[PDB]
Amino acid sequence: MQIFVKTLTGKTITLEVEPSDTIENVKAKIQDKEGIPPDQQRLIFAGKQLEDGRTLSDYNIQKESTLHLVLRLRGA
Amino acid sequence: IDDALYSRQRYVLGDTAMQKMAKSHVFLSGMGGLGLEIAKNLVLAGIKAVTIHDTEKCQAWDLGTNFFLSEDDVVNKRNRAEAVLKHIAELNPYVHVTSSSVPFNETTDLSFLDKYQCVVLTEMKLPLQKKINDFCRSQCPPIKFISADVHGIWSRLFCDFGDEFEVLDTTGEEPKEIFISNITQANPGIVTCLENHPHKLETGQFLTFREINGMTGLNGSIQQITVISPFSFSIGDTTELEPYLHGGIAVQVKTPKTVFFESLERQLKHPKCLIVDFSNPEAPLEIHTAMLALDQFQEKYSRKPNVGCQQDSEELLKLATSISETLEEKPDVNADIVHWLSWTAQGFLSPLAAAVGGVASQEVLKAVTGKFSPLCQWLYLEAADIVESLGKPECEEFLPRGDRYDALRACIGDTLCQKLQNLNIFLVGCGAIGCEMLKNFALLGVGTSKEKGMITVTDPDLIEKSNLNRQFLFRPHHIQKPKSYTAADATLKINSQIKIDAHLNKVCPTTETIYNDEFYTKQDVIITALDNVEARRYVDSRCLANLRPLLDSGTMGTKGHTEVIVPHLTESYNSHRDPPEEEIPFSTLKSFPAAIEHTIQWARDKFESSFSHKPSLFNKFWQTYSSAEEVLQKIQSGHSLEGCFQVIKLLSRRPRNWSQCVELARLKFEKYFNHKALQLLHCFPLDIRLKDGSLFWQSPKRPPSPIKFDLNEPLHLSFLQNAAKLYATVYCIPFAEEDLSADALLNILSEVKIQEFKDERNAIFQLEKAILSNEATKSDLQMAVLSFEKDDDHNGHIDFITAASNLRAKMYSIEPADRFKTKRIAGKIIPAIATTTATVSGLVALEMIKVTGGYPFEAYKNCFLNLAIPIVVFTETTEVRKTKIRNGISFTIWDRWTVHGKEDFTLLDFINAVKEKYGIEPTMVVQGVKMLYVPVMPGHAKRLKLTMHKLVKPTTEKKYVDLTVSFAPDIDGDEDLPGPPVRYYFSH
Amino acid sequence: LEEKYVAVMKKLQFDTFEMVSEDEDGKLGFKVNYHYMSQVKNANDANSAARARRLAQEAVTLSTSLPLSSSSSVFVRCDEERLDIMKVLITGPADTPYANGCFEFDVYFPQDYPSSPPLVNLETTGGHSVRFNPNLYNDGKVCLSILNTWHGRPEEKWNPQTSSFLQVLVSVQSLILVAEPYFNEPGYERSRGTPSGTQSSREYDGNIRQATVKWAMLEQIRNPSPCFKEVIHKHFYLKRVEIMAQCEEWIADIQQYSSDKRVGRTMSHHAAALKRHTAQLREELLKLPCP
Ligand SMILES: O=P(O)(O)O[C@H]1[C@H](OP(=O)(O)O)[C@@H](OP(=O)(O)O)[C@H](OP(=O)(O)O)[C@@H](OP(=O)(O)O)[C@H]1OP(=O)(O)O
Ligand SMILES: *P(=O)(O)OC[C@H]1O[C@@H](n2cnc3c(N)ncnc32)[C@H](O)[C@@H]1O
Repeated sequence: MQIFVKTLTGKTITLEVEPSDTIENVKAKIQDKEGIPPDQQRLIFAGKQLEDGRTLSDYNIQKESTLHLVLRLRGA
Repeated sequence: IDDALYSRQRYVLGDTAMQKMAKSHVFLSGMGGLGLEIAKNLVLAGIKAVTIHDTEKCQAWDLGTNFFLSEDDVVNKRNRAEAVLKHIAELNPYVHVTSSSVPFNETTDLSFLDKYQCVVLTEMKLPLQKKINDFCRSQCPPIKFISADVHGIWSRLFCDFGDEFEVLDTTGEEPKEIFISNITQANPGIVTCLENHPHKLETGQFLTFREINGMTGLNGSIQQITVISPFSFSIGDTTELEPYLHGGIAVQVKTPKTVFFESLERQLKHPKCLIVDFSNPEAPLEIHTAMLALDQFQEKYSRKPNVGCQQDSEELLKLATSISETLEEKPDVNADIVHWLSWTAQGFLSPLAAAVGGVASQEVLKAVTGKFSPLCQWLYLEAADIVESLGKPECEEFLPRGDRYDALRACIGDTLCQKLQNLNIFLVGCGAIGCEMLKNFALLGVGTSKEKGMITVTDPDLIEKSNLNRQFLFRPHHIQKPKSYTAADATLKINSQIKIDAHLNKVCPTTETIYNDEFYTKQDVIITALDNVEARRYVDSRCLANLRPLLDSGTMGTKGHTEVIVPHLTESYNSHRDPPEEEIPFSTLKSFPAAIEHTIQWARDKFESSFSHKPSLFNKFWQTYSSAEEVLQKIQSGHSLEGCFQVIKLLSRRPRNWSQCVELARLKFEKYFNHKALQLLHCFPLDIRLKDGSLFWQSPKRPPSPIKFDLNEPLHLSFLQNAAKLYATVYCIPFAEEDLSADALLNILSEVKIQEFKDERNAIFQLEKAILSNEATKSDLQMAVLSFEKDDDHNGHIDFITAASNLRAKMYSIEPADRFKTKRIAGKIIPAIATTTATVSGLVALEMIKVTGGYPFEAYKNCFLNLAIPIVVFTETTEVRKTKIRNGISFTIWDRWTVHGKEDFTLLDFINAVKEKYGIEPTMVVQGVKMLYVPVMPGHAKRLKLTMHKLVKPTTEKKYVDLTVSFAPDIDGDEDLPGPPVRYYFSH
Repeated sequence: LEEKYVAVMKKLQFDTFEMVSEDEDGKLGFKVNYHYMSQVKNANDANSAARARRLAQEAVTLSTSLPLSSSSSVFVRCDEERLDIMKVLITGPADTPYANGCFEFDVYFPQDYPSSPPLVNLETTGGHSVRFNPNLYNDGKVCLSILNTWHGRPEEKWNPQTSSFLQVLVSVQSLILVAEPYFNEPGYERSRGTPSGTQSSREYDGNIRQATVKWAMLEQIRNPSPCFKEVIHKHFYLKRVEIMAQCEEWIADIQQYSSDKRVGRTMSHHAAALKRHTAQLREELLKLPCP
C-alpha cells in the first residue's frame, strides 16, 4: 500500500506500508529517508493526531492517503 | 536601507524584495476593522505609499471595532478615513500616507486606478467588485486585485493576479549542499552520494556541479535529475566524458514558476478553495454557497437579516437551496451553517478580523514583490466552534444594549461577554505577540469589570530601536524604557476601563518567592509569549502543579504554531520533545572546516576566549593572592598553583602603549592565518594516503594554504584596526581615532619584524624580571572584561568577527559572507515579521474564549501554519494518556497524592503511610535533584530512623514540599516503575 | 601481590564524598575544584525526574560492576546530596606508556539526561601543557563517538535505550589508553611497519612517558585531590618496587636511540627530563608513610 507524507515547506515523501503496521514503525520508516528521530516527530491525519501503540486500520488509512508532519517553533 | 529598523525583515524578504517594495503604491478601500488591520500591517511592512479611502462617518458602533477612534471623533462626526490618518502615519515616518473620499458607484470613472499597483477592497457590494475586477485585470500590465470581508463569525478572502503571474521563489528555503562520492560513464549516468547523508531530493529538480576531478565537462553545467535510491540519483548521458576521479559538490538551483488565475465572475461558479480542516473537506463549498446567498439577500432587500426572525432564516435557506443546484459541482445545503449565518449576520469578531488581516497583508506583499507562492484562489476561515457549544440560546441575549460591546454581544451573547469581563489573566513576556494580545484584550474588554478582573504582564527587557518594526505600541521617543510600563500606558488609551498591573520581574526559579502558589491559584488562565524553550518548560511545570489552563504560541519567519493545554483533558508541553541545535563536531570546528558557519563559529569562540574568559581568570587569580612577590615566594617553595602558567604568560606579554598593541595584533594575525596552515601541512602532507588508498585530503576536508600579510587589502586593514582597538580596550590603554589611519599603521609597522616558523624556570625568570621592573603595581593587576553586543555599531565586535571569519574562509578557499549574514549567524537572531505574529495572536485570542467558556474536549484546536506555501492545518489537541504501574492502579499527569504528617514523623512512617493508603511501597524518595533515601548508596540504611522535618530542611514560609517516588518492578533487572509526585504536609 | 592488591582496593571502588554545601540563602559553595561549576549554578531547574530514576538504577550497577585488577582499575566518587556530580579516577594499564598512572576526570549529567550523553572532561592535563593522546586534547576535552551527537552512524551515537555510563568508562579505558597511542590518529596507520613510522612512534612514546612520569605520579603524590587522597596513598604505597623497576627500564630503553641523528636530540632531551623526574620521585616514594 502506498501513502504520502507531506511536511510543511512543501517537501513530499513517498512511503510503502501495509495495514497492521504500527504507528511507531511507520514513523521509524521516516527516519530512513529524513534522519528525524521517532521521538521528535508528530504526524497528523484527518484532523487527529496519530497516537502511539495503534495500527493504521484503527485510523482507517487507505491507499494514496496524505499525512502531515508538523513541528513547534521557538521564536517570539 | 537603514538596517537598524529593518534588521529582522531583511532576513525574511531579502534585498531584492525590499528594493521592489519601495516605489509601490497601494489603494485600500473601507476603513473598517479589517481595513485598519491591513493598513497597519502594510505601514509597518514598509510600503512606499499607501492611500486609504472611505466615504462613511464615525458612529458609536465603530468604537468596538476600531482601536484608533475616540469619543471626540464620534462627537465631531469626522470622516472615518481622515480621523485615523494622523495616528497611522506615526507608525512609520518613512511611509507616505494619504486619504481620499471620492464616491464609488456604477458610473464612477475608474481611470485613476492605473496609478497604483494593487487594490484591496473591503465592505463593497458584489456588483461593484465584479466591475472593478473586470477593469483591473485587463490593464497592461495587470493590476492585482484582493477582496476580503468579515460577517459575524464567517470570513471570505479572494485573490486575482491576472491571467499569468510569475513567481521567483516557490518555497523560500535555502538550497542544500551535497557531496558526490561516485559517478558512472553510463547512459544515463548514475551519481552516488556520500556515505549516509541522504540527498533528500525529488524528481524534476535541477542541480549544478563544481570542483570535479576527471569529469571536467560536468563542472558548471545544469542537469535534471531522477531519484532512484535514497543515496543515489541519475543525470544525463555521460559515456562521452572522462572517468571520474574524486571530489564534487552539487547544489540545488531555483527555477521560476508560472501560475494562472481566473476572473471573479468565472470563479463564482466553481471556486478553487483551500482546505484548512481535513475532517470536513466539503465545508468550504457550503460556506461559499451560504455567503453568496447572503449577498443575494442583501441585494434583494437592501438590509441584513434580523436576529431571531424565522422568516428571514427561511428566505435565506430557500435562496441558498436555489443557488446550490446552479453550481457546477452541485453540493448539498448545510442547514446549520445557514442558520448560524442568519443568526449573527450583523456582528463582528475582532480576532478573526486580525487573522484575516494578517493573511491579506501577506498576500499583498506577495503581489507586490513576487517573492513567494500566491494564494489560489479562495480562503474560508470561520469560528463556528465558539457558538456550536451554546446549544439553543434565546434571542434576547443577543440584542444590542447601547455600549461599545454591541458587536461582540451580537456575536457570542451577553452571558459569555460578562464571563469575559471578570477574568484574571497572567501574561508572560511582552514581545511582538504580547502587544497584539494586549490590543485584542482591550478590544474584547477583558478584565474591565469593577468588582473583579486584572491583567498582569511581566518583562525585564528595555525598548530597542529594532523592536519598533514589529511592536506597534512603542514609539521612537520610548527608547530605553521598560516594555511593560509602555505597553500598559498604550493599552490604557484604547480602553479607559482596562485595569492592568505591570511588573519588571523575569519568570525564573530564583523569583519563585513572589509568584507563589497562591498567586497562580488566583489566576484563571496563563498565556506565554516567550522566545526560549527553558522558560516555556518552567512555566508549563508551574502551571501543571496548580491545574491552570495554559496557552502557548511562537513564530519564526513565515511559520507559526499555537497549542492549548487544559487540565484533566490534554497532555502538557513537556509531553513532546523539541529539536535542539546540532553541535558541530569538535575536529571540524577546530581544524577541518567545510562551510562558512564553521568559520563564523570559530571566530565567535575565539572572540569569547580572547576577551572574556582570560581576563576573568586573570582578575580572579590576582585577587586570590594579594602580591606578586608572595606568589613568587610560593612558587620558589615548590607550592602548586592553579593556572599559574597562563596568567604569568599573560603578564609577561602585557602591552604598554598603542604601538605595542598594534604589534600584538600583527603577531596575532600572523599566528592565526599563517602558521596554522604550515603546521597542518607539515603534519599531514598533501599526498598522504589512508589504508584503502584514498587521499587523506578528500571531501569534505579542504586543504589549507598560507596567507601573506599586505596592508593594501581592505580585509587585512579592517582586521588589524579592530583587533588593535579591542586589545587597547581590554588592557586599558588610551587611544585616539587619528591613530587608526592607514598611514599611522604603516609607520608603526615599518620597524616590526616577524619571527620565522618552526617552563617553570622561564616563568620564574619572567616573573622576577617583572618584579624588578616595578611592573607589578596594583593598577597592573587589572583587566577589563568585555561582553558581546551585536546591536552596537561602534564597539567593533561584529567587524572583528566578520574580518576573522572571512580571512579564515579565504585561508581554506571558501566563499566569504557579508556583514549581515555574519551578524545573523553569530547572534542567532530569529527572523520575524508582523503578519505571522498578528495571525497567531488572533488565533490565540480565539482559543481563549473557548477556554473561558468551559467547552468540552472536542471544541479546542491547534494550528500549524506556513504562509509561504501557503498552508494551514487545524488539528484536535492531544488526548490525555493513561499510565498504570501495578495491581490495576493507574494515574495521569494531573494526579497528585497527599500524605499528612506531624512533628515526629519519620521516613519509615512515611513509607508505611504511603503503602497503607495507596497499596504499594516506595523504594526511592528524591526531592527535586537532591536525594533523600536511596538504599544502594552507603549510609542511607540508617536514615530510616530520622525526623522528616530535619531530613527535608524546609523554609518556614512553605507548609508542604513535593517529592518523587519510584516502585520496584515485578521482574528484577528492570527499571523502576515511575509514580505520580507526592505532596507532604508537615502538620494538620 | 596481585591478590592482596585486589583484596585491599575492592572496598574503595564506590563511595560518597561531600563536595557542595548550601547556606541559608541557597547559594552553593564548592569545597573542591570542579570544572562544571557555572552549569551547576545556572541550571537550578528541578523539572527533571527521569534523570533521578535513571541515576538511581545506574548506581546499582556502579556499586559492583566496575573493573578491578592489578593491571587497571576504576574508582568513582559522588556527592552526598546531589546526583549530577561525579569524579572518576582511572589507573593506566600495563605494558603501555600510561603504566601505573592516576588520571582524573570530571563528569556532569545534564538536566535532560538520559536524552543527552553526559559531559566528561580530563583534569590531569598538567596545566593544559600536555596532549596525552590524539583523542585527549590538551584543553581537557575527551573526544569519543559515544559522547557526541552528529551525523556519523545510528549505532555510533548515544542511544537513550541502550547506552550506559559504564559503557563510557570501559570504552575510555580500553580504547584511549592503548599500547601504541601514536597510531590512534587516522592517516598514520598506512605507514605502519615502515621505519619512519617506528621512529615517530618511539619519539611519541618517549614524550608520553616523560609526561606521565611527571604529571601522573609526582604531582598526584605531592598535591592529591581531597576526594581520592586515601586511594592514591594506598595505591602508590603498594606498588613502589614495580614503579621503580618500570622507571629504570624506561630510562634504559630511551637511551638506546640517543646515537641517532634524526631524533637523537629529542631522545636526549626526553632522557634528561625523565632522569630529573625520577630523581625526585625516588625521594617522594621513600618518604611515603605507611597507610
Ligand atoms: O586559548 P585558545 O583560544 O584555545 O587558543 C589557543 C592559544 O592561542 P591564542 O592565545 O593565540 O589565542 C594557544 O596559545 P597559548 O596562549 O596557549 O600560547 C595556541 O597554542 P600554540 O601557541 O602552541 O599554537 C593554541 O593553538 P594549538 O592548540 O594549535 O597549539 C590556540 O588554540 P586555537 O587557536 O585552536 O583555539
Ligand atoms: P520576542 O523575542 O520578540 O519577545 C520575547 C520577549 O519576552 C521576554 N522574555 C524572554 N524570556 C523571559 C522570561 N523568562 N521571563 C519574562 N520575560 C521574558 C524578552 O525579554 C522579550 O521582551
